[PDB]
Amino acid sequence: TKVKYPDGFRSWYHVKSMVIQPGHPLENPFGGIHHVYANAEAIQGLRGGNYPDGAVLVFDLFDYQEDNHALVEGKRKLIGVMERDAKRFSATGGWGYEGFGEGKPDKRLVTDGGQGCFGCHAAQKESQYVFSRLRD
Amino acid sequence: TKVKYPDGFRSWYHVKSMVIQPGHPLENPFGGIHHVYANAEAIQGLRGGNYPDGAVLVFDLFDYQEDNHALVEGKRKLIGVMERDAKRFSATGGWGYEGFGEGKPDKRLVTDGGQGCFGCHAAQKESQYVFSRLRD
Ligand code: HEC
Ligand code: HEC
Ligand SMILES: [Zn+2]
Repeated sequence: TKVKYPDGFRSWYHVKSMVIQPGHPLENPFGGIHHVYANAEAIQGLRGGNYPDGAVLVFDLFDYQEDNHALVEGKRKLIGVMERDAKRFSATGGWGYEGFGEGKPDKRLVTDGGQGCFGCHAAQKESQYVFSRLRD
Repeated sequence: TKVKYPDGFRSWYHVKSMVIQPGHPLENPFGGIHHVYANAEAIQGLRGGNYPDGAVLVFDLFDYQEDNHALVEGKRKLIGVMERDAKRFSATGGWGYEGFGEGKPDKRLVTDGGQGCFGCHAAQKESQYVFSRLRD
């Protein structure tokens, strides 16, 4: 019933990025520069196919530093992970939700079975609970 | 002696990202959110090896829109490309420098055989003319 740490996710396909700055409603706790990654199974779902069990999406969140009209990546704050298992994660729409503090496998963050994560993602039911869109 | 368009670069390894905001010395024409990509050959150099012939680094530059203090990726502005060939690009330290307007193969931006690009990158001679560092 646990989401696997997504070993090697830094080698995966870069889906998209966004910056959430102070003053944005999601400033706590999603503030910073985030990169979304997708393994091969997740790419099948993102392209408009279906998500196979074993699809993984990673939200990779960096702190940033203000450097002379540049925002520069600082320390990693955390990763968010969605792992596809239609049966095992059926309580949260077939995705298991987990967070890892500083992206460390030993700092698991989710305490409520991912119901809190799923509460927000449920708005995206029509895109299989995934916000991110594939871009060129 | 033209740099090849780096077909499939969006499937390559994501090295790092940075935001260049208005007022930055490099705003014209590098302003926006950029993502650095490396093919397998360029990863050998970024890890501390010699960059092999065929190494390619891509600077993928997106415009952004600030919306409620989120910076949201907009349209691709351009890609910058560095292609390693010690012999064919000897005049610019063994890297060929090109830009592609909107990331399109038909929109070549470099008009001076890459001397201006090389002029700034020459400061990084000790790291084989590459600014970006591998991060985990
Ligand atoms: C809104 C109130 C949210 C809560 C709570 C959670 N997430 Fe979420 N997530 C949200 C948005 C708006 C986005 C898109 C970001 C973008 O750049 O467009 C995301 C994205 C993810 C991703 C990437 C896949 C996707 O759906 O786009 C993952 C892997 C992810 N989120 C995981 C996650 C976890 C583990 C959370 C709770 C423990 C969680 N999210 C809460 C909005 C919201
Ligand atoms: C300084 C005055 C610059 C000029 C002119 C050019 N580039 Fe450059 N480039 C510069 C910096 C500071 C960086 C690093 C950005 C980061 O996020 O740290 C870069 C990066 C690139 C990359 C990525 C590889 C790397 O060296 O880090 C490429 C592929 C690249 N630049 C290409 C490029 C081309 C094609 C240019 C002119 C035609 C060019 N650059 C000019 C600084 C400067
Ligand atoms: Zn200033």
